[PDB]
Amino acid sequence: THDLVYHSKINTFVWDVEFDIVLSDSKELNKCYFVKCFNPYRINGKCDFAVSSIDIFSEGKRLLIENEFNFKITKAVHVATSKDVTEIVLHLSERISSPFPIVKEVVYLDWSHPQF
Amino acid sequence: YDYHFEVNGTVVRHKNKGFGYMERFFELKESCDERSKLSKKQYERFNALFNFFEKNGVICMAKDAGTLNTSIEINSLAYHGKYDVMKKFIEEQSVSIEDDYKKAFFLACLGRWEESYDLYSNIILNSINGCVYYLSQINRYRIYQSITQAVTQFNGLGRHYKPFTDEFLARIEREMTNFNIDDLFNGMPFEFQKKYKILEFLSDNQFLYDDTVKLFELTNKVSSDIVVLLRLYDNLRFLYENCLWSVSFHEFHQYIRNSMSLLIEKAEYERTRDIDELGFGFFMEYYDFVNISRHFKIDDIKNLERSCSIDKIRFGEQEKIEEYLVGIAEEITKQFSANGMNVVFYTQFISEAKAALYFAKYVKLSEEGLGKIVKALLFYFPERDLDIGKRYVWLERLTKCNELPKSIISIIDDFLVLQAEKHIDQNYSEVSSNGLYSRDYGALIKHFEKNFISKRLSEITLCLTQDKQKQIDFLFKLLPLLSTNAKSHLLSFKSVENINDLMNGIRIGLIDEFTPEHEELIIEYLETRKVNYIDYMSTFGIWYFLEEINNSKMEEFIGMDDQYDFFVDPENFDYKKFIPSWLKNYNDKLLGKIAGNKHMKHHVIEVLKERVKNSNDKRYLEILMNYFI
Amino acid sequence: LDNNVVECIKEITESSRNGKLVFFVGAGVSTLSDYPQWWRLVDKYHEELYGSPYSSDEYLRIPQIFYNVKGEMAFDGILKDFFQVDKPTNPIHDKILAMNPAHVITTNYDNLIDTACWKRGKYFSVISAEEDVANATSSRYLLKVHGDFRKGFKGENVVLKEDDYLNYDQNYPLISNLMKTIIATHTIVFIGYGLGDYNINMLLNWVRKLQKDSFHKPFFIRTDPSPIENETLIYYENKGLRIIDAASLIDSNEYDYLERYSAVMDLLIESQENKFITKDDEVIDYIYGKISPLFALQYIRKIDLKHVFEYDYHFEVNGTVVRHKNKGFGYMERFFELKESCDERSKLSKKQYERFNALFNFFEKNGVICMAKDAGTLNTSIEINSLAYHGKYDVMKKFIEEQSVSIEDDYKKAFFLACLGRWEESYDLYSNIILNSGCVYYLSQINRYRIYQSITQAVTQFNGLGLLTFGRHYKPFTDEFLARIEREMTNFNIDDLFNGMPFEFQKKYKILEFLSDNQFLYDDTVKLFELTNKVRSEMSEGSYSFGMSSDIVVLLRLYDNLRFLYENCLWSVSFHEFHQYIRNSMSLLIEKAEYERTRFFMEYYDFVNISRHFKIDDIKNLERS
Ligand SMILES: NC(=O)c1ccc[n+]([C@@H]2O[C@H](COP(=O)([O-])OP(=O)(O)OC[C@H]3O[C@@H](n4cnc5c(N)ncnc54)[C@H](O)[C@@H]3O)[C@@H](O)[C@H]2O)c1
Repeated sequence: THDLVYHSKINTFVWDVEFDIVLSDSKELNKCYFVKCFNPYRINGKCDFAVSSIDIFSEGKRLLIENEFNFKITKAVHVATSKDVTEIVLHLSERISSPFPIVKEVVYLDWSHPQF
Repeated sequence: YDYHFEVNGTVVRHKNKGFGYMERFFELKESCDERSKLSKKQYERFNALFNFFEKNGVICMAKDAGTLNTSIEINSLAYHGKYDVMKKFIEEQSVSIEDDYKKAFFLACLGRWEESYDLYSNIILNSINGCVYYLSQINRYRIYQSITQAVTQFNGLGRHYKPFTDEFLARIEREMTNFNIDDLFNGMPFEFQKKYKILEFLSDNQFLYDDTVKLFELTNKVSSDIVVLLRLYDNLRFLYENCLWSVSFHEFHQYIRNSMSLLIEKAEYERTRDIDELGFGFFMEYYDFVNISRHFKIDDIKNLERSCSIDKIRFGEQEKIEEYLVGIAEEITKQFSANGMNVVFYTQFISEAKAALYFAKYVKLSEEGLGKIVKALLFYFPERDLDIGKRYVWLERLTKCNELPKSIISIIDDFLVLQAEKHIDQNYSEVSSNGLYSRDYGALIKHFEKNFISKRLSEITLCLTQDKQKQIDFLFKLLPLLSTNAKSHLLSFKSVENINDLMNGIRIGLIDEFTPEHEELIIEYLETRKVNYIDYMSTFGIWYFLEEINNSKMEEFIGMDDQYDFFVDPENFDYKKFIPSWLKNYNDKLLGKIAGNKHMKHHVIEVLKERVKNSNDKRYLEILMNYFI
Repeated sequence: LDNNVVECIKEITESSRNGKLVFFVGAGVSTLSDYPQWWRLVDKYHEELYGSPYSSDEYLRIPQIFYNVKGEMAFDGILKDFFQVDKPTNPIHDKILAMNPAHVITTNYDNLIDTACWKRGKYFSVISAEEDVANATSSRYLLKVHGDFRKGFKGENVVLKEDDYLNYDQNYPLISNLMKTIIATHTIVFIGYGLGDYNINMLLNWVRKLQKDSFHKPFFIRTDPSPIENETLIYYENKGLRIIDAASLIDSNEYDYLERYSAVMDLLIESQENKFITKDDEVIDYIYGKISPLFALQYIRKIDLKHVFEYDYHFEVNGTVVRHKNKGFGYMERFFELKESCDERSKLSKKQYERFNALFNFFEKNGVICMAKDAGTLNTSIEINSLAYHGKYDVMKKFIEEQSVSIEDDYKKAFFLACLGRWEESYDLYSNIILNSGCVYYLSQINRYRIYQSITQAVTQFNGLGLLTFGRHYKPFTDEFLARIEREMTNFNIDDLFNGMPFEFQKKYKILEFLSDNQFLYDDTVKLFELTNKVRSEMSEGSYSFGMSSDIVVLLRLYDNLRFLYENCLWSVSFHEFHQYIRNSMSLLIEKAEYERTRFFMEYYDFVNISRHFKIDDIKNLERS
C-alpha cells in the first residue's frame, strides 16, 4: 500500500491492483482494473451528468458495459507484490462512498483542456 | 579576467592593472580618426577584431552602455529543425574540414549516428590550430555515448529494433576502449591549450553547474530574469552554432527546462504581486517556443500550465512559430506518411513534435498552416505516441486560439470516416489513454458546427447491415453527424425493451428525449427496486432534477436512496444525510443547475463552507467559487 | 595466472591509470605487421658484398662493411628500396595505444606506431631527430630513439650501422637523455624485444650504474615461442627486469607470434577495470584504499561517495547503496555482508580486520547503512556537531583564545574567526596554516580565497554603501591589510588550485575538487528543482500520497550539505547560493507540510536554518501561503 495515492479532486484512489469480481448475472471477469478520467470540461449531452468517466479493462483489454454493472469485489491482487489487498479494498470502498473507490490510474483532462 | 563582459554586450574593467586595452579599443572603434593612425597590418587586425566583437555581440564598456538591443539570433540549421536542408547539406560534397564538422553535427541531429561517428573519425584523421580536431574528438566521444545509451534503451525497450549493427557496435567499442575524455585537452599541443583554454569545459562531464546554480536568483522574493534568459541564449548559440553534440544531452535539456520554468514562474509571481499591490510579464517569442518544444517533455509543459497562467503569456513572432509548427508537421508526414522512419532520429524528434503541437494551443495558426498541422496530427502521428484520445486532446487544444474552420472540420470528418471504415474488422478497436474516442471528435465537430451533417458517415450507416455490428455501434456515438435518413436507419438496430437497453442508448446517445414509455420503464424499475428493498437510482434522481423526466410520479420512491431524495425534493431532503463528495461527481452543468435551483443552495453552501474550513480542499473551494453552490 | 604475473599486471594497469606508463616498443611489434626484419637487410648486404648469405655483432658489422665499401649512396639505396613499403598497423599497436601510455619509446624506423597514433586519434609529438626534442609541440613524446625516415629514406637519419651505435651517445645526446629521463620517471614495458637484444642489454648496463633502489624495474613482455629457462629468468630479473612470459601465459605454436603478443596485450587491457579482488581480504583492502583518505574530513556527503567509487554504486541520502556501474565484483555488497555476519569478520586477517573496523566506523558515522534490497525502517537523526552552526559565539571565542594543539585546531579556529566576523585574523590564521602544512592545506587555500572574497565584498559595500547605511565611513580593514591581501590573492586562481596538487591527492580527494566552485551545489540544486516541480504538481492535482514523503529526499540532502559544510569548517556555509538553496529546500518542506496538515514539525534545526538562511520577506511569504 506504499504506492496507494488518494486523488481528492475525484475522491478516489490510484492503486496498482487488479480485481476479480462477480456481477449481478454470475459472470466472472479476471484480472480486471478500472481507469478513471476526470473530465469536467467534456462536451456533455442532455443526459450526461457525471464529471469523470470510468473504463474497465480485463486481461489488458477494455470492456463494453452494455448491462447494469452492479458488481462485488471477490479478490484484489497487487502487481508489485502479489499480496491480496482485498480487505483493504472493501474498507476503502466503504469509507469512500463513491463509485469505484480504487482505480488503476486517474487521467486528469482539465489541465490539457483549452478552456483550462 | 582582465575584463568582465556583460550578457547584454558591454565590458567592465576588473582585475586589470596595466593599460586599458579594451577601453582603448572601444575608443578607437568609435572614432575612425584615431583608427587612421594604426599601421596597415594593425589596421587589418583591428578590422578583424571589430568583426569578431560585433559578431559576438560585444558593444562597448559599461559607461558607454545605452539603448542595447539584445536580440537572440542562433544561426544554425539544427536549431530551427531544417531537416531537409540538413540532408541536402550532408548530400553535397564538403569543400573543407569545417563543412565536414558541420556535416557530422547534422548527421548526429538526424539520427544517423553511425555516419556521424565515421565522419568524426575521418575529421580527426585529416585534422592533425587543432581546434576542429579537439572539437571532433569531443563530439565523437559524445556520439559514442549517445550510441551506447540508445543501444541500452532499445535493448530495454515497442518493437525490437537494431539501428546499429553489432559489427559496428563492436568496432566502436574497440576504438573507444579505455578512451579518456579528461586527458583530451592536456594531451594537446601547449599552444592549443594556451589559445583555446575556453574549450576546456567541453571535455567535462558537467558544464552547466554555474548556470544552473545561478537560477536561484529567479526564486527570490524581495534584472535577474534578463540575465538568466541571455545566459541561456548564449549557451544555446554557442552549443548550436559551433556544432557541439552535447547540446542534445540530458544535462542541457534539463538546464533549459529549469531556466525556462523558473523564468515563467518568476514572471507569474511578479504578476500576482503587482496585482496584489497596484490592484490591476514574460513575453514569449519564436526562440522561446522552439526551446520549450524541443527541451520540454509533455509533463514539464503540463507543470508549467498548472503552476502559472500561461494564457497570460503573450506569444510573439507567431508567424515564425507557425512556420516551425508547419515544418514539424511536414517532418512527421515524411517520417510516417512515407517509409523513411529513422528509429534513432524518430526517438528524439517525436518528443519535440509532441511538445510543439501541445504548446501550439497558445499560438494563432493560419488557416492553411492550421490545416497542415491538423492533418499531420490526426493522420500521420504514430499511434505508439499519440493514441486516439491523446490525438483528440491535441486537436481540441488547437481550437482555443483558432475557431474550428470549415477546412479543419472537413479534415476531422475525413478522420472520422477513416476511423469508421477501420471498423469493418471485428477485432480492430480504438485504444485511448485519455478515455476519449472518435465520438469525442464528432462531439467537437457538432460543438463548432451544430448543424453540420457528415455525408460519408451517413452513407456508411446507409450501407450497414445486421452483420457488422461493430460499425453499427460505432456510428451510434456519431449519431448527430448523421443525416435524418441515416439516423432512422441506425435507430432500428437497437431495442429499448428493458431498462438496461435504455441506459445503453442514453450513454451512447441513441435517445436524447425521454418518451413517456421511457418514463414508464424507469418507473417500473423504481417499483421493482422498492419492492426488493426489503446504481441508476441517482441517475434517475438527477434526470428528474435535470428536467429530463416530467413523469411527476417518481416521488413514490423517496426514502431509501439519499441522492434520489436529495434530487427529487431538495426542500424536503434531510441534509444531515447529504454527502459532500456528491459535488465532486457532478459536472459543470449539474453543479450550476444545483446552485441555481434557488432551493437547497444554502445547504450546499454551508456544506461547502464546512469542507473548505475543515480540509482546505481546492476542489471544494473551486466548486464553491465557480458556481457558488 | 602466476602471482608475480598478476602483480605485474596490477602495476602496469595502475601506471596506465595514473598516466605514468611508457611503452618501449621494439622491432618485434613492427615485424608483427610483416615489416621487414633487420636480418633481411643484413642478409641482402651480405649477398651484395659476398657471393650469398647473423650474429649480434654481424648485425652492425655487415651494414658497416657495406657502407665503407659500396658507398653511402649504395647503402642508402638498399635501405630505401627495402623500407619504402607501406604496411598496415597491427591490432597490437592499437592495444598499446589503448593502454594509454604517457610516452612510446621505440627503436623502429617505421611509421607504423605513427600511423596507429594518427588513426586512433592520439596526438604524440614525434621525436626522431635531435632538433625534434626542443620543438616538441606537446608534452607526450613518441620517441624514435634510433631515428626514422620522415626526413628521408637516408642512412644518416637512422641508427643501423655499427658506427651509428658506437657514436650514439655523441650523435643523439638530447634523444638519449630524454629516453633515460622517461625511463627513470615512468613505468616502462618492453614489447617486441628479445631478452638478448642489443638495446635491452645496453639499457640494463646503464641501469646497473644507478642507485640500488632509485628506479623502478621495467616490465619486459617476452613473446618468444618457448618458455624462458629458469636460469635466464633468474639472471635477467636480477638485472632489473620484471619479465611477463607469453609462452608461460598460454599454449601456442612455434611461429604464431601475433597470438603470443595478443595474449599479453588483451590480458593487460581487460585487467584495466578489473579490481583484482576475489577474497574478502582483497575487497576490504580496496575499500580501505578508497575510504582512508576521507578519514581526514569530519563528514562526507553521501551523494559525494559515488565519485569516490567511480560511479560503481549509488549512495542514496537515506543510507542505502545500489549497484550502478560495477560490472566487476560487488565489493560493497560483500562489505555489508561482512558487516552483518560477525562470524565472518574473524575470518579476515589482523590488519584486514582493523581496516574493516575503521571502515565500519566511517560508514556508520556517515549514515551509509546497506544496499537497497536489505533496507528496512531507515530513520536517522540529523545532528550537526558544530559550534558555528549552533551560534556558540562565546564558546567559539573561548576556543579561539586557546592554544592550537594541532593544525586541525588551527583550521577550526580560522573557521570560527570567519564566523565571528574577524576576517583579518581568520585570513592570517589560514595563511599560517598554509605555511605550516594535504587535505587541510587544500581546504585552507579554498577557505582563504573565500575569506578574501568576503573581505573584498565587505570593503566594497562599506565604501560604496557602508557610509550611507551606517551614516559613517567604517574601516574594519586597514588599507595596509587590504593591499597585502590584494597582492597575495591577485596571483591566486581557485579554478587551477586542485590541479596544482600531487596527482595522488587528486586521486584520493577528488570529491573535494567541487569545493572550488558552486559545482558542489549542482547535483542537489538540480534535484531540488525537480522535486519542487513534482511536489507542486501533486499539490496542484490534490493527490495525497501514502507512505514515504516525496520531500524527505530534499530534507536529507539539505542536512547532508549542512553537515558537510559546517562540520568540515568550510566558509561556503556563508555563500549566497548556499543560502538560497537552503531557503528553497526549507520553503518546499514547509509548503508540503502545510498541504499535508490540511489533508512534519518544525524542530530546533529547522528553526535555526530558517533564521539563518531566510530573509524577513521569505518568512513573510511563507506565513502568507
Ligand atoms: N640471422 C637471423 O637472425 C635470421 C635470419 C632469417 C630468419 N631468422 C629467423 O626468423 C625469425 C626472425 O626473428 P629474429 O630471430 O630476428 O627474432 P629475435 O629473437 O631477433 O627477436 C626477438 C623478438 O622479436 C619478436 N619476433 C621474433 N620473430 C618474430 C616474427 N616472425 N614476427 C613477429 N615478431 C617476432 C619476438 O617477439 C621477440 O621478442 C626468427 O625466428 C629467426 O630465427 C633469423
